[PDB]
Amino acid sequence: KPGEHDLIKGIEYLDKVIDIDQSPIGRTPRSNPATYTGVFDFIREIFANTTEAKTRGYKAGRFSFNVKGGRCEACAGDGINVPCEVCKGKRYNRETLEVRYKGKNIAEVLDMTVEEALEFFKNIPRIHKKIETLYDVGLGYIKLGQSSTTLSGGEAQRVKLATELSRKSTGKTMYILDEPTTGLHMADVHRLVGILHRLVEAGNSVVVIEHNLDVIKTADYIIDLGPEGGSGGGLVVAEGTPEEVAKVENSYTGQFLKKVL
Amino acid sequence: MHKFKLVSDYKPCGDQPEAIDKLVEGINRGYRGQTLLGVTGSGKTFTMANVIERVQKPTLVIAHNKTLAAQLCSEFKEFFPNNCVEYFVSYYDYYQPEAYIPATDTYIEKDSSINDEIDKLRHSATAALFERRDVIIVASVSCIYGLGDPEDYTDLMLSLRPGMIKDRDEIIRKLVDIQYERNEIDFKRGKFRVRGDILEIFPASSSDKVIRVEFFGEEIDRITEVDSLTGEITGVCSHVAIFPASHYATTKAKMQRAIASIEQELEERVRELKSQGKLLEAQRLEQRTRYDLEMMQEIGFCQGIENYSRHISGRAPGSPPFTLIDYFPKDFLLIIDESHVTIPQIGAMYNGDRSRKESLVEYGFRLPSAFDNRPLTFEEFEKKINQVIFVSATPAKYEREHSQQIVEQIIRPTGLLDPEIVVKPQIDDLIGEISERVQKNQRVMITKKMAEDLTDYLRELDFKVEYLHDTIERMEIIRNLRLGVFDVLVGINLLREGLDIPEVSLVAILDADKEGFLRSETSLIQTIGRAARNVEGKVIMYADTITDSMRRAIDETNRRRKIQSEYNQKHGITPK
Amino acid sequence: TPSQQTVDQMVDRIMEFEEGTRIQLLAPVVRGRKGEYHKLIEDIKKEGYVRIRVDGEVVDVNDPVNLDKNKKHNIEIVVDRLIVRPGIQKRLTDSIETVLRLSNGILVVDVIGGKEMLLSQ
Ligand SMILES: Nc1ncnc2c1ncn2[C@@H]1O[C@H](COP(=O)(O)OP(=O)(O)NP(=O)(O)O)[C@@H](O)[C@H]1O
Ligand SMILES: [Zn+2]
Repeated sequence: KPGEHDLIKGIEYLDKVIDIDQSPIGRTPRSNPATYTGVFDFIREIFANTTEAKTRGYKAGRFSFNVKGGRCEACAGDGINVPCEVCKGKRYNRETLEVRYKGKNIAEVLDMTVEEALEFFKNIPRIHKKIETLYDVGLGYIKLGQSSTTLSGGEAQRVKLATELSRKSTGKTMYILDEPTTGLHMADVHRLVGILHRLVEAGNSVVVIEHNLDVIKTADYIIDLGPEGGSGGGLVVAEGTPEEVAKVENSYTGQFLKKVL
Repeated sequence: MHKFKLVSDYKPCGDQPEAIDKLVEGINRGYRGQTLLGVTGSGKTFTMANVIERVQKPTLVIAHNKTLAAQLCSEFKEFFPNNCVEYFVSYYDYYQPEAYIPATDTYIEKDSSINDEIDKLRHSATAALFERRDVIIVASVSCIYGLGDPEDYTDLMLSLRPGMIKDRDEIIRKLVDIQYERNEIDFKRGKFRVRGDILEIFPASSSDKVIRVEFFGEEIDRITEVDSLTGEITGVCSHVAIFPASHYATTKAKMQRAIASIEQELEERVRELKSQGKLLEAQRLEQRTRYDLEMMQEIGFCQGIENYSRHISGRAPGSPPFTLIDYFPKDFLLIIDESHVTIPQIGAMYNGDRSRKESLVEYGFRLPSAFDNRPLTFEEFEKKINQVIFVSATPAKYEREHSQQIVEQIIRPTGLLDPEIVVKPQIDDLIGEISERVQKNQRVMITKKMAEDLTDYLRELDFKVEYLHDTIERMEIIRNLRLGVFDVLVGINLLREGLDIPEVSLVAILDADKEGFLRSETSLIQTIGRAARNVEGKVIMYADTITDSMRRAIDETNRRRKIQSEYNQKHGITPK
Repeated sequence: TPSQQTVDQMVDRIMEFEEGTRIQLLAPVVRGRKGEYHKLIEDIKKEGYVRIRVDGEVVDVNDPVNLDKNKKHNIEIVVDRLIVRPGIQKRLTDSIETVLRLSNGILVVDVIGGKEMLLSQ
């Protein structure tokens, strides 16, 4: 159910909506970038579609380290109990680590970096799109199987951003981002701004709730709100291009933009 | 060698024995084509069953719609319970082929859904073709579309006997190579499971028989058969064979040769496109072909493998694909039901497929070799015909010109008579006729602005109407008309299958003098034949002008009515 | 220390045996119980398994059998009768996995001419 409003006009001009919310990211040992971005499902399906897996009667859930169908029971699928010795902490039993796609099993695929997976999966388009987005957000050094509990705040935020921005664009979709700069250095902000502007140039519309002036100064339109927080706010104090907002005397964002532009 | 056995209490009556004798004599003589001028309700299915039983040859029956094909299949099952009757129709519940529109620069991906029952029926038909000769197949126009190579189908059959040394893993790999899926949970047709030293195989042809083998060391000991339901021992067989679970079964060497040929063709096309100037199309084609080649090398089969059928099968460029007709023996018999409608349907497929694929190949989306993954043209289908029989109420120019003998079956076994024709120079006359029909408990039928005006007038003047604007609503409207909920029915196009009713005793043609497809001679005959169900059914016409087609239709109707009246009077049969 | 073994550990333990030894893998569905046990036998036969050992004697499931309802019986399903040699890791692992699935984590290795051993998850 939406919030309290009378009506919204202009929805017929859009065909899709993609939203990145301002919420915490859950950290679990069962999660990694590959599972979060949804590409591990495609990788598992590809592995289960091979001739060896068909001969051995394996399915997509066999190659999941969270499923008790092919995971090692000594380490309970975690690899560490002290590293495991029977399965060498790979979380898969010896039989699962025998189905090889292009001469490589699931553990080495999980052990790839994003840049390596770009070349390895350069032919499968569904996997390639997600890997390319992960590279675009600047996570090329990260491993596809690194634990989410060992991810930094900026890395987790960029994984979430890549997950949501690696979706199909019909040329009439609406992108909503709620402060996507949290934990990002000025270079990661540059990368994100470039990605968003390419999306806009592709014919889409992007709405960003931002506090960063580097992002703000590149925006075509600005809708300031205030003039304060809580019961003292909730009114539009400025509306227009960043220069027009900067010309407004009572707008804090305009005051801070005057020294930037 | 099995034979054909027919069981039916209803003996042939009227012109049926003469028609059967003439058809059998013509088939024995060796006439390539013949026509059955059988009117509706005269029992064409009985005559077809009789000639099939007498000839004792394989029969392929083609219908122009799925409902008629299903009805014919059920009828043939009824007449031949001992014999074998198959069913080969489309198994796609919803198909959206890929296409590219250069005007909007938009590409649509392929989406499909598979029906299990139809797939099982198709596989059973294909297996029965190689199993028994006395098989009758009722199929739609899908019989002219590309199937697998019969030589590959035969050569990829697994033979097992006791005492033959063979590893269990080798047999499992061989089963997987012929597209058998291992599933110990979902055990259905076309799947196999292994429980230790015992391997159970469920062929896709049969539906209640499985094959169980036992391994003792490195050799097979016993090969038995077990019922799928009771799970008990049924019989023991020494030599058994397993058919592939897919018609499109290919060898590894064939796949490698296809990969090499595809690579060479892609290189040539890339060079040609570079010499042309379409860089984006060339890049897209190269990317798609590289993805498909990698998928072939790693897994072996995926979506879009159908576009490389020519490379996979090794056929020469321009050669027609192998079809269900190729599976049939060269001495088979072909029967086309409702030929005047079925034949254009056969002809249109190649043109439609080529029109759809021209944009795709032009814009560098698929290789030029994808043109060979096409349905058979009309010329190739005609060439592949050994013997043919056209069974249609009205023969077109093609059937009349391509038939060496014409025989007719007009006298209905029940003794009914074709409706008489009365012409009229109109709203008041129609209202009076409708009221008179209502007084006699007889339904009336009327055959867009004029229809809307008529239905508005009928609704205004306290008259029930059944105006028709798919088949789902069609059966409901037919049921409502039969139940008496509506007294009259008005339709823009009165040619949909199954729209006839037995309670209709009067049909009127409005603006028949106007030229149109629905006012052709064949359409007029078809609409007139709908009123023949009633004992006192009659057809009236509202037109002040006549044409050559009208004259021919009225002459044919008058001749049929005269011969029916003569047969009913001379023999004394009461028309009921 | 309170034997919890995984599939790989069981495979290694069986591989520790000398080459040429004859072994049989069993899935004991009933261990120390009394009953008629006819529906269970029918279900096992319908599943696909043919060899069942009762009271230490191997009998065919298809042939009718009799057992006292007041006497304890140890019904065990014979799954595979393998040989010990290098290169049978895949088949042995598959047999161990299906035995564990059928018997709910209990595997009995019948060493022909040797002492029987029991392995559990
Ligand atoms: N437990 C861990 N074991 C191994 N590597 C880790 C672990 N935790 C984090 N890392 C990695 O060590 C690097 C530094 O992490 P961290 O010290 O959290 O960075 P940070 O500078 O605070 N970055 P950020 O908060 O996003 O601005 C990153 O590549 C992490 O993925
Ligand atoms: Zn382990």
